[PDB]
Amino acid sequence: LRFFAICGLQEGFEPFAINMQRPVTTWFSKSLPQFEPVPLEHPHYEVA
Amino acid sequence: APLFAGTEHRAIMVDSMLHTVYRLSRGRSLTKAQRDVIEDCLMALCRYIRPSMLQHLLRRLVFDVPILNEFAKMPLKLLTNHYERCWKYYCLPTGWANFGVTSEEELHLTRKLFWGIFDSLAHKKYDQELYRIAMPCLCAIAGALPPDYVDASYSSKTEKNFDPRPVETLNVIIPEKLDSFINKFAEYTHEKWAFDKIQNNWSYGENIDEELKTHPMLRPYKTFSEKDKEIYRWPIKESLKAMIAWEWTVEKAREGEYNPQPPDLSVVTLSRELQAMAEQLAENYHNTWGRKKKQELEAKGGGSHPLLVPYDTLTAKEKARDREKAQELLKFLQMNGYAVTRGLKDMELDTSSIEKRFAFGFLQQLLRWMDISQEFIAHLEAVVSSGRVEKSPHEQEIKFFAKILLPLINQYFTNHCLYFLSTPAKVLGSGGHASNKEKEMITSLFCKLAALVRHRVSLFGTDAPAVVNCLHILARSLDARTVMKSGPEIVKAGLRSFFESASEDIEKMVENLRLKGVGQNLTYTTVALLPVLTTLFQHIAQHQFGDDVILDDVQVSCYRTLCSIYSLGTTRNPYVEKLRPALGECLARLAAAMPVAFLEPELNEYNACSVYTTKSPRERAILGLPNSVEEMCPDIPVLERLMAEIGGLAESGARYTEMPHVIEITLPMLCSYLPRWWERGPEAPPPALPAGAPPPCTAVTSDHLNSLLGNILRIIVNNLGIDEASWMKRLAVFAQPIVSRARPELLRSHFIPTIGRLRKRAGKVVAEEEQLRLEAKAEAEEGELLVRDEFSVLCRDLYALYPLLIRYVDNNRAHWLTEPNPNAEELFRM
Repeated sequence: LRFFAICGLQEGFEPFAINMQRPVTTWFSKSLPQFEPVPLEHPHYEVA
Repeated sequence: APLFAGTEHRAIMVDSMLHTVYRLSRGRSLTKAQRDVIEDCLMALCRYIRPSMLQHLLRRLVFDVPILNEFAKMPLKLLTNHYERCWKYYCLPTGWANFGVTSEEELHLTRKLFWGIFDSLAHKKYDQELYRIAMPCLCAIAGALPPDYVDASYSSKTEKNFDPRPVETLNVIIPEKLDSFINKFAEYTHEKWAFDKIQNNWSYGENIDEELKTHPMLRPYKTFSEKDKEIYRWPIKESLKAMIAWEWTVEKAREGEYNPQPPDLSVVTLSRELQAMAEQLAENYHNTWGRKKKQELEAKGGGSHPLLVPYDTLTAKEKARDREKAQELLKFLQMNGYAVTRGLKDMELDTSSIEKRFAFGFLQQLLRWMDISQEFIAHLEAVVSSGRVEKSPHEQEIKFFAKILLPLINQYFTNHCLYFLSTPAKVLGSGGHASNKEKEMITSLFCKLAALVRHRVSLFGTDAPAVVNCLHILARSLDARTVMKSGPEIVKAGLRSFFESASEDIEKMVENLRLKGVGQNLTYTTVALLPVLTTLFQHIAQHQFGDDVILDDVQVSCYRTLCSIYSLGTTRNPYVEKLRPALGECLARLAAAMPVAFLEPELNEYNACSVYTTKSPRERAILGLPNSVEEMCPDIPVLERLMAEIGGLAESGARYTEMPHVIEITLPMLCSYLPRWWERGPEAPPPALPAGAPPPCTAVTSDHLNSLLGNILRIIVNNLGIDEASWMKRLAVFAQPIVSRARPELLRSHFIPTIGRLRKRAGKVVAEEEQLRLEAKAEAEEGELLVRDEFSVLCRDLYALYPLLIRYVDNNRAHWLTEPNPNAEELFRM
């Protein structure tokens, strides 16, 4: 970290993954269209 | 009422309720309490109904309010609240969250409302209550209207109980060529209706009953009955006769060209002139239709037609119905060879979107009223000079200008400041930027208002503060860069004359100060000029307009102003003592805005903005310019001399009584001069240095700023503990900007000793406080005020020094934390 000491360390903030033995897993918004069930609360589309 | 939010589904019923409540409010034989209750109900309903649903009520108010009778007092307040609440719904391009965005028709109604109210108020006699109720409404409507809104239905003619009276079609004659078109278009319209029947699945039959799905009159034109042929022609006859009555000349260049066989009309597209043809022709259809429903209203003995409102007021969707048929008639004239001409009054204006913007017309009206104000001010001066004539032929104009225009300007150009300052390159505001014409008009407005108030503050009396505030707002909304670069010579000369007159007035005030015209100049310069000049200089410096605005004649005028304000430093009059702060602020702003290093004339040769470079030696002799920038005025010491003097005084430990001019004028001027020229001198970020550039015209470095900050700190330290020192806060505020360039050595050199002195003083005062607790009654009561005063002076000193320290800490806290510093720790302890 490049600015943790300047701001946050003395304020008492802790790095998000400070005591994790492994890197934090991440997810991303994949733009591959996929078929999913029509939500039961969809604001526009209803299936009977 | 709160339950009416979100009632879009029952929009028709909500609209009917609003209309009924409005009609009840406009009721005779109603007591005052009853009227108050009805008005409260209407206001409560409009406070919660969505802005989109109030469109019909707005349409009714657009026709009722402009009259400005006694029944318009409540509509004015209703509109004020509505627009103050839903200004985003109309102004912002995105609209208001969850409410949507306005429509073109709603914006057109808003503009019509604004201009109707404005015209009625301008032509009305002064009425305190009416003006007090109408000014907020005008301000709200103007603030809601987008500055660049262009009225699609813009009508320079703007013609016009409602008048459904149409033109005299029946009395006016009908050409035989127009009659031939009448017959052919009757055939055409029968074929069109037959095609519509085909769309509806309606064939030829014996009656038009829906169930049979037939049409008894569906046969070719030849078998078409003369009675029904005449029925079809008669609307065409009336339309063409209306056109003739309007003096619209129709020229038949060419000739016109069961199963329906209607020729297509989509082939022809109406031009702008043909669209206006159709606009007025459909408006006349609506007017005739209105005369009819007026006949049934008279027969019924009452009632009002819902769609009686003029076409422009009518929503476009409602217009479209008669729109189709009117445009069909006009287009069929066209392909029958009939070209109709009127001589449109809007043809001269063609499109001119810039001239059609709302802000453009608003500024045009403001400038016309500026001229009217010049006239009545000249008349007032003449009468107060010779002849005590109290008729006051322009009393209404005076009241309008002082009670409507000034607040309107104040609010409008406060709200839309960014629109007038944005440029195509940089869009400061949300969306849209003022045109060059609008910027020129606002500059002309500022200059004209300044010239109006010049040496005439007493004439305005209690409105002088309003005039000065409006001048402040206009100056902060002025786009001087663009106006001076690409603008008419008239407006450029206006701005130059403003600066020249300001310099002349400052010179006269200075010479008078160092010792009725004296009083006039003193009061004017103290109340209007100096504040407005300071605001203008600050605006120029903040927007970096100095290198483009202050050149040539403006540069000479600013030179004179600066060189006189500084020359006002060899006197000690009580008047000078009282006026020094304003002069110092003005000089600081001028030093920030000036594009020439007036403290470093030796390097002026490397300046492209200096007049001695812009103007050839053949010029500058046509004027009175000295031979050298050094002789521009030699009464201001060079930068080195000024810094040496300030340092010597600070080391000597003199007091404010010994240095009144240096603390109030010189130091504030330097605190703005040094930061400006550090960015353009050596040691500045060189991103443009690789591009061929001359050596910097200044020698300012971080050392100069550090020395000045140290000297200021030493002066405050020397004047610590004085009973009365109000200059400390001003000096701290002026020195704040130069702290970002302070060197690390400043901490130990100046800050540590100063805060140590302050801490020691605080400890002494707290010890006296404790001894006071040890004391009793009269001993306790007395001395309490003494320690109170000691704490007051200590608080003054702290509020003078701490703000400088906070900026210094913010710029060095990173370094201190990265590398522990014993000096920083000691400062923390103190």
